[PDB]
This record gives sequence, structure tokens and C-alpha cells, in this order.
Amino acid sequence: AAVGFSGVPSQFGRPESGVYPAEPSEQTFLGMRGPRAPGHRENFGGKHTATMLAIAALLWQPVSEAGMYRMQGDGSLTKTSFNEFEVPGFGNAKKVPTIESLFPFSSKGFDASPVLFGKNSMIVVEDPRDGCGAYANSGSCHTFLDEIGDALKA
Amino acid sequence: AMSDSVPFLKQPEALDGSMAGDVGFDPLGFSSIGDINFLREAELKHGRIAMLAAAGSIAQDIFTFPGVSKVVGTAKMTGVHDILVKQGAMGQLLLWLSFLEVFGTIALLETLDGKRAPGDFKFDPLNFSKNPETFKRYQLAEIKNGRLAMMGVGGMVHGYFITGKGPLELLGNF
Amino acid sequence: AKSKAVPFLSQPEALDGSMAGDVGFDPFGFSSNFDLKWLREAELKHGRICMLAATGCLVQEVVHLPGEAFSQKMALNAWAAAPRGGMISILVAIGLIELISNRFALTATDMFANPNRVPGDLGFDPLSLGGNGANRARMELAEITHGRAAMMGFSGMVHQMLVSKQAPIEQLMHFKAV
Amino acid sequence: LYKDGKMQGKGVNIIPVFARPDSLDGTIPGDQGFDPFGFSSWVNMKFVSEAEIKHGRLAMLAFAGIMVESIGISFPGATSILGDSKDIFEIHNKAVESGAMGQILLWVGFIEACVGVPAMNEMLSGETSRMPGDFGFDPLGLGKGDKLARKQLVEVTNGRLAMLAVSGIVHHTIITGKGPL
Amino acid sequence: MDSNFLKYLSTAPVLFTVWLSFTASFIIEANRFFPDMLYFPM
Amino acid sequence: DVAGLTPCGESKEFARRLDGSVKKLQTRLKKYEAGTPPALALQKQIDKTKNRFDRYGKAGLLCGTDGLPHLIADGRWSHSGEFVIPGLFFLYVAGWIGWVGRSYVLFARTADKPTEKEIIIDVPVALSFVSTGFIWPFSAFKEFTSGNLIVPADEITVSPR
Ligand code: CLA
Ligand code: CLA
Ligand code: CLA
Ligand SMILES: CC1=C(C#C/C(C)=C/C=C/C(C)=C/C=C/C=C(C)/C=C/C=C(\C)C#CC2=C(C)C[C@@H](O)CC2(C)C)C(C)(C)C[C@H](O)C1
Ligand SMILES: CC1=C(C#C\C(C)=C/C=C/C(C)=C/C=C/C=C(C)/C=C/C=C(\C)C#CC2=C(C)C[C@@H](O)CC2(C)C)C(C)(C)C[C@H](O)C1
Repeated sequence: AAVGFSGVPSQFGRPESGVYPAEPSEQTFLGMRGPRAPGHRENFGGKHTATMLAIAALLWQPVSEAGMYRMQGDGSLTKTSFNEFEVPGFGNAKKVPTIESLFPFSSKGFDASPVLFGKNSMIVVEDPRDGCGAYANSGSCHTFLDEIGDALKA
Repeated sequence: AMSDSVPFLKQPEALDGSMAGDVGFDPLGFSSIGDINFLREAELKHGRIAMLAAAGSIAQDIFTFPGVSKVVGTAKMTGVHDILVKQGAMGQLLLWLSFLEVFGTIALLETLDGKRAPGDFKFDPLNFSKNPETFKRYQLAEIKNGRLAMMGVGGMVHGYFITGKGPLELLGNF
Repeated sequence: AKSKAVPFLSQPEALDGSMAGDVGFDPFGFSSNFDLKWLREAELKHGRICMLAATGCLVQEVVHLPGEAFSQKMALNAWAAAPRGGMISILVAIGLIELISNRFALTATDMFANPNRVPGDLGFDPLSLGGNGANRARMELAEITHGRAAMMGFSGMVHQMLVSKQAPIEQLMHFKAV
Repeated sequence: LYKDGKMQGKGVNIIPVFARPDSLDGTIPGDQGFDPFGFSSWVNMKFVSEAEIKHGRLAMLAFAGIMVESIGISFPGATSILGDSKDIFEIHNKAVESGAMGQILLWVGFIEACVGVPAMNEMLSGETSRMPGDFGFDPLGLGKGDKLARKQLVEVTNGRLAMLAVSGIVHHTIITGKGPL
Repeated sequence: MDSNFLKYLSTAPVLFTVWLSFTASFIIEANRFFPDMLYFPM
Repeated sequence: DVAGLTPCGESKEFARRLDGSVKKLQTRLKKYEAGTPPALALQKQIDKTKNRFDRYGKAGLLCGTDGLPHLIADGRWSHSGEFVIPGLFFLYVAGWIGWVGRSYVLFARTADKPTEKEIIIDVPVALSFVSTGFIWPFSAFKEFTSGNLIVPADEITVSPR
């Protein structure tokens, strides 16, 4: 009458809903399959999501390198934070929230780049194999195959 | 119903022979998982980018633009990347290629709808493909050169990783 | 009438070869006491978490995010060294994903209340890689086999990390018997 | 030739102390009525047939390579990095440390993953009616109508003989310390 | 397993004893591995 | 600090309690030979006493003039782990137990013989119910707002007034 873990509320005497929507087959790139309003997968389907992700990735690039770049006498550029940008007409609030308030990379010590990971925030790759081989190693490298071989030869 | 390229394997069902370069070559059945339009758009983009990168490696061995030698020094191939990241060149390149790739994303989704051929940006300002036959020959040549340049630029950059020469210096020096 | 995996035992009822990975292996009679839909959903969830977990236990040793807090090659050290607010964010986000992906039907009395809800079918196909009809059963078999293999591998990797105090690959390269 | 009932097929038993099982169909090349442990009753015959063929061809290439490398014949410049000795085990380790056998492993594994796995899977699933060991490889054109056997049967018999020969040669090199010939 | 023996095992005193022993064993093992927890550490 | 109490890591009477406990165990330790199992057991008890007093002294607990930790339970966040957070843990577990018991009672009402379900538990269904209890506050509140928790006063038996 009521199989364990069946998940049907009527078998457990639980208040059900009755209205159970059909499952449509339409799919969204960064969304989920499921019941939606009419017009939804045509206005916010995979095309809209991919376009908005593309536009967000494009607009990330000036946002990642956000700052006041000022040319010097030698033609070099000095980057200084938008937190030092002062405004004339808001009373005692000379410093105001800027785009760097919403994206505070330097507060966390994160060297952001237009491709997210920057020079001083580079992804660290190191080879775990320690420059030795799978078998027949003489030195500071004693692998599992070497352990098998030494166990057999004793 | 067997593959022409690999005669002991079946012809993949998503492959039909319509696309340029179709020889029934998909032994691992990648076209059964992904869309063939997405796959052809990806193949054309990888191939065109690799053709440009191969020609770039050859010409950057051959010569450099005025003033690049001062900023770069005696650095070739991927070794310039980091330097030109500290300089503003690669950021500007990424900005404008990202701007192009936004409309590339819209074009890819249009292709996935089925309103646009994969890799068809209708960019023929010199009207090279007047005849449909010339169009077919240029399509086959484009896909073949793109695949060849994919292999070529892979070889060039990994040979640079081994010797630090450059594709044309390595030929003239072992 | 006998189980194919275990030939000296009778074939378990409610196992009839319909599901992927069904070889008639249920000697303890879990499917005779609990519903197969919940068991399959749980098996797929444990397997998918273990796929991600085994892949992490191998990859995090080789590849790290920048920073001191992400520099632990051994995964049990990376559990403690990683920033705590980030891991609490991971917990909260997993909770929200579990809440919304099951569409507020999370329990043993209301998940599968909708007759269209299929075990392990959360509706997740971001790139629509399932658009092939004869591919489907082989795909589900490959997914459940990867999940079972990942469960066994990750269980072993955690307890061998406890025994050896070494990350898995560098334990295989610097092996010390007990 | 195909010699059904003399060299292959039903009714042929080369070792009559173990009777030929009823499970063997006689269609497979090399069927000479030898299955004492009754594996043919439960295994998939196409898979184990392809496995026998692959083990055999690998052992044939292994015998040819082992003999040509233990007698002393070498490619030009190949002695220098790989050692001027004749011992096959040290040749394996030297070519591993040089990287030669890594390249061999990479390319053989690439071939095996790219076409070998799909050929085995489509043969077993029943999508191509491909026979075991059939990779469609006849560049020089030696079997067209003589393909039934006197090509297949001699291939499997030489494969099995090469398997036994390579196993014997390896363990003799281990116990003696000297390569064959 | 006999269904009547399982039904006997499902009776209130047996399940009560098993569940309370299981709970007691949790409290005992938690206090064995983490003793003297007068407070939640914060 | 709070209510005139001092932190336990600087209270001299806390140290006196620790010293007295360690000395009381050490005078028992003195009568046994080194390496004997009573000696190892007593030394383990000494180690546990030292670790407990160290942990209590480094936890921000307040000690009174008696020398024992005193808990603050007025709601202040500097002592939220002494009553408030154990209270939240209890309330979660207790609401779990109440919710799964109520769910099993309402299931048993639907059976052929409800009282048999009360004395002979349907173990798979009960295990399903005890699994359901992890989201008991939201489930109980939705049960309340849908009119499925509270029953009206005209449907409950009452004595003559
Ligand atoms: C009209 C749009 C536009 C604008 C306003 C800029 C603006 C700038 N670019 Mg830029 N760029 C653009 C389009 C544009 N770019 C495109 C489409 C590309 C190719 C994807 C690039 C690639 C690029 C690189 C690689 C570099 C810049 C740099 C710069 C900066 C130079 C500042 C300076 O003092 O140089 C003043 C210079 C001049 C007044 C003379 C420059 C004349 C050049 C040599 C002519 C080049 C012709 C070229 C071959 C034609 C392009 C066709 C191509 C699409 C095939 C400046 C912010 C540089 C930078 O960031 O340095 C800090 C840098 O290294 N850009
Ligand atoms: C079971 C999964 C799991 C868990 C719990 C962890 C846990 C951790 N990882 Mg790890 N990781 C995993 C899988 C996992 N990993 C996988 C599969 C990869 C390969 C892509 C990595 C690669 C990785 C790197 C490179 C690093 C860590 C690091 C860390 C630590 C800090 C957190 C962080 O920065 O994450 C970073 C996480 C990622 C880069 C990728 C996580 C993506 C996961 C699998 C989520 C994808 C599924 C998601 C839930 C969507 C499904 C929804 C759908 C079902 C509805 C932490 C201990 C850092 C560390 O301490 O170094 C040792 C670090 O530097 N992880
Ligand atoms: C299903 C379990 C359940 C639930 C939800 C309630 C709910 C309630 N009881 Mg009640 N009660 C129960 C069982 C339960 N009771 C049992 C078994 C007894 C006999 C010992 C009592 C004896 C009792 C008294 C004497 C009083 C309450 C009171 C109350 C109310 C306040 C909460 C309270 O004081 O809890 C405290 C509850 C207890 C001390 C007894 C609980 C005994 C166990 C721990 C609970 C049963 C768990 C059960 C085995 C779960 C099986 C489920 C499984 C099969 C899936 C509330 C309406 C009080 C009231 O009227 O307040 C307005 C009150 O004065 N109850
Ligand atoms: C269509 C469009 C336009 C067009 C356009 C575009 C600009 C077309 C121009 C295209 C060029 C970029 C095609 C590039 C081909 C590169 C080859 C295949 C790579 C070869 C590598 C191999 C041989 C190798 C390598 C080797 C190894 C690995 C390592 C080295 O040590 C040695 C070596 C180098 C030998 C135009 C303007 C006409 C207008 C038209 O209306 C519309
Ligand atoms: C659904 C699909 C999605 C996809 C997705 C996801 C990302 C797919 C990825 C699935 C990945 C995570 C598969 C992971 C497999 C790991 C398992 C098989 C193995 C562990 C090995 C064991 C045997 C071991 C270990 C061993 C241990 C015990 C002892 C050691 O001494 C040795 C050793 C280490 C060898 C995407 C996003 C593409 C979108 C698409 O629209 C829909």
C-alpha cells in the first residue's frame, strides 16, 4: 500500500497538490528543463543566455582593469584607484562609491585580468611525477611498481 | 553504410557528405554527442585561427613591425605574450576579438537554430566565390588548409617549447 | 529466476533489467523494502558527487588556484587550509542547488510526486548532449558505470590519504608500505 | 585451405583427451576443438576471438623484434642511445629512458583508442557485421578468394606459436641471462 | 529472512531498545572522541 | 568582565582547581610502577584533565570566585555558543523528532488497523518519515499555513463547561 521512500504523498497520507504540470522538452543553455510561462523559452532561451554571457565577458575586460590611468611626462601610465576620485558637490562625502566598489579586486589582493587570471594571480601548475619514471628508479623515487618489484625480489 | 576513410567502421549517421571535407571520418562518434553545426563552426573557427597563427609564426620569424624589437627584444613565439600583456597590445587584441566574438556568439546560436550555415559570415568583399563550383572548391580548400594549419601551428609551438627557436629558425638550425 | 551477478541467489523482485546498470545485484533486498526510484536517484547523486570528488582528488594536486590557502597538494589538507567563508559559501550554494533543482520536492514523501519526474533526471542538459535516441541507454550505462567506479575510487583515495598522509599521485610515486 | 572437418570445423579435436565441447560452432577460424574449461559456453566468442588475434599478431611482431634485436641487427644510429648490448630487458629500459617506447606507446594507444575501441564495440553490438581481427588491411593484396583459410588459419596458428615462443624466450632469457641465438 | 521474524523485530519494545541504544552509542562515541564539550566553540 | 566575572585563563582559582585535580591523580599515580596498566591509565587521566583545563581556559569562558566556568545566557553574541547555539541545535533535532512522529501518526491513521501500525512499526515507511525531517521548519510552516496543522475548535472533543 505504501512502499518505503516511494515519494508519493498519497501513499504517506501527506497533503498532495493534485496539479502536476507536464514536463516540456525545451532546454536552456545555463538554465534548467521545466515548466515555464508561454513566451519564456523564446525570450530567455539559449540564444538570450549565450548573448548575455558574451556581453558580460566583453564588459568584464574594462571592469577587470578598472582604474584611473594618467599619462606622465615620459609617456608612461600611472594607474591609481577610483577610490581616490573625489567629487565636488556631495557635502562631506568627497570619496564616493565607484565601479571598484562593486568589483574590489585589489582589496582581496587579486590581480584580475580580462581573462580573469592575471600575471600576479596565475594558475599554479606543477608536475607531481617529480622527474622520475614509472619503474626502475634509483634515488628518492620509490614508486608502487618499484614496491611490487622489491616485494617480489626478496 | 561504412566509412570511406576508415573502411572497417560504420558511416556516422550525423555525417552525410554535404559539408566540405566530409570523408566519413568520425570513428569515436563525437558527432553523435554534439550538434554537427556546433562542431563544424568550432572546426572552422579553430582552423581559421590556426591558419592566422601559422602565417603569423612564419612572418614573425621573417620580420617584425617597426618598434616591436625595442619592446620585445630577442623574444619569439609565445615568449612575447607575457611581455605584450604587460604592454597594452594583447589587451587591445582581446578587446576587439571579444567584440567580434559577441556577434560570433549570436551567429553560432543562429546556426544552432538552423538559419545560418556554420562558419558562414557572408564575408566575401572581393567576390571570389561567384560560381557555386568555385565556392565548393574554395570550401574544400579552406577546410583542408584549416586542418593542416591546426597540425602545423601545434608542431610549431611545441617545437618552440623544445628548442626556443621559431618555426623557420629550426629548419635552418637542425 | 536467479540473479545474474550473484548466481546462487534468486533474482530480486522489482529488478527486471529496465534500468541502466541492472545486473540483478541486490543481495540484501533493498529494492524489496524501499522504492527503486529513490534508490536510483540516491545512487546517481552519490556517483556524480564521487565523479567530481575523484576528479578533484587527482586534479587539485596537479593544478591549484593562486594563493597560500590553495597550495595543499593533499586534499584533506586543502579541506582545512581553504578559506572558511568560501567553503561555507559552497555549502550554502549546494543547498540552494539541491532546493531548486528538485523543485521544492526534496523528501521521501514528495520527490517523484509528479509522475513525469524520472530518477536522476533533474532536467540537466546544458549543452543538450542527450539529443540522440539510441544513444540514451548507452549514455545512462556509461554514467552509472563512471559513478560506481568513482565511488569506489574516491572512497579508497580518502582512506589511503588517511593511511599514508600523501596525495594520491605522489603517494603512487613515493610509495611506502605499512 | 579451409578443410572443414579435417583442420577446422565440427568434429576436429587435436587433443582427444579433452573432448570437443558442444558450444564450439566451428565457424571461427582456428576451431580445432580445444576448450577443456568450457569458456565458449559463456563468453562472447567475437570478443575472445579478436583478443586471440590481437595477442597473436602482437606476439608475432614481438618475436620478430626480439630476434632481430638479440642477434644484433640494428637501424643506423640506434645502438648509440639504446646501448651497444643485446639484452632485450635492458633494451626495453634504455628505450623507455630515451623516450622511444613512450612514442611507441603513444601511437599504438592512439590507434587502439581511435579505431580499435569503436571496431570492437560495433562488432560486439551488431552494427557492422565485422569479423574479429578484420581491420580491412590488405595494401599488397594477398587474400581475395583464398581468404576463407590458408590465410586466416595460418595467421591464428602462427599467432599462437608466436605467443608460446615469446613467452618461452622471455623466461629463458630471465633464467639464463642470455638472449636467444 | 522470515517475514514473521521481521514483523517481531518491528515491534515497539525491540525497535525502542535498538533505537535508544543506537542513540546512546552516538552520544558515547561523540563524547569519547570529543570530550568535555561544555560549550559550542565559536 | 560580564557580571564581575573574570576569564578562566587568568583566574587563579581555576589554576588552583587544575593543580588540585592533577595532584589528586598524581598521588594515586605514585603507588603504581611505571609501565603498569594502572600507571598508563592514570597518566591518560592526567593528560585529559590538563587538556580539558587548557581548552576551557582558552575558550573565553568566564569563571567566578569559586573557580568554575559560569555561562552567560542573556543573548549577548560574545557568549552565544554557551546557550544560544546549543539551543538552536536542540530545537532543530526536537522539531525533526516531532515532525516525523506527527507524519507517522497521520500515515498510521490511513492504515487498515491504525493501532497495529502503532505497536508494530512499518519500518520502511518510518525510515522514509525520519528521512523527511531535515526540512521540518519549512514543511511544518507550509503545513500550518495551508490549514493542515491546526484543526478548528468545532472538530475537537471538549468536556461540558
Ligand atoms: C578605432 C578603434 C581603435 C582605437 C581608438 C584604438 C586605440 C588604441 N589602441 Mg588599438 N586596435 C584596434 C582598434 C582601435 N584601437 C583594432 C581593431 C585592433 C586589432 C584587433 C587593435 C590593436 C591594437 C594593439 C595590438 C595595440 C593597440 C593600442 C592602442 C592604443 C594606442 C595609444 C597610442 O598612443 O597609440 C597612438 C598610435 C597612433 C596614433 C598610430 C597607430 C597607427 C598604427 C601603427 C596603424 C595600424 C594599422 C593596422 C595594420 C590596421 C588594422 C587592420 C587590422 C584589423 C587587420 C589606443 C588605446 C596599443 C596599446 O594598447 O598600447 C598601449 C597596442 O599595442 N591597438
Ligand atoms: C566534490 C567536488 C569537489 C570539492 C568538494 C572540492 C573542494 C575543494 N577544491 Mg576542488 N576541484 C574539483 C572538485 C572538488 N573540489 C574538481 C572536479 C576540479 C577540477 C575542475 C577541482 C579543481 C580545483 C582546483 C584547481 C583547486 C580546488 C580547490 C579546492 C578547495 C577550495 C575550494 C575551491 O577553490 O574550489 C575550486 C573549484 C574548482 C576549480 C572547480 C569545482 C567545480 C565543481 C566540480 C562543481 C561543478 C558541479 C556543480 C555543482 C554544478 C552541478 C549542478 C547540477 C547538478 C544541478 C576545496 C577543498 C583549491 C585548493 O585548495 O587547491 C588544492 C584549488 O586551487 N579545486
Ligand atoms: C509523535 C510524537 C509526539 C508529538 C509531536 C507530541 C506533541 C506534543 N505533546 Mg506529546 N507525547 C507523546 C508524543 C508526542 N507529542 C508521547 C509518546 C507521550 C507519552 C510520554 C506524550 C506526552 C505528553 C505530555 C504529558 C505532554 C505532551 C505535550 C505535547 C505538546 C507540546 C510539546 C511537548 O511538550 O513535547 C514533550 C513531549 C514529551 C515529553 C513526550 C515525548 C516522548 C517521545 C520523545 C516522542 C515520541 C517520538 C516517537 C517515538 C516518534 C516515532 C516516529 C517514527 C515511528 C517515525 C505537543 C502538542 C504537552 C502539552 O500538552 O503541551 C501543550 C504535555 O504536557 N505530550
Ligand atoms: C576569404 C576572405 C579573405 C581571405 C582571407 C585570409 C587572410 C586567407 C589567408 C590565409 C592563410 C593564413 C592560410 C594559412 C595556411 C597555413 C598553413 C596551412 C600552415 C601550414 C603549416 C605546415 C605546412 C607546417 C609547419 C612546419 C612544422 C610544423 C614546424 C616548422 O619548424 C617547420 C614547418 C613550418 C614547415 C580575402 C582577403 C581573400 C577576401 C575575400 O573576399 C574574403
Ligand atoms: C551531463 C553533461 C555535463 C557533463 C558533465 C561532467 C563534468 C562530466 C564529468 C564526469 C567526470 C567527472 C567523470 C569522472 C570519472 C572518475 C571515475 C571514473 C574514477 C576514479 C578512478 C578510480 C578507479 C581510482 C582511483 C585509484 C585509487 C582508488 C587508488 C590509487 O592508488 C590509484 C587510483 C588513483 C587510480 C556538461 C557540463 C558537459 C553539459 C552537458 O550538456 C551535460
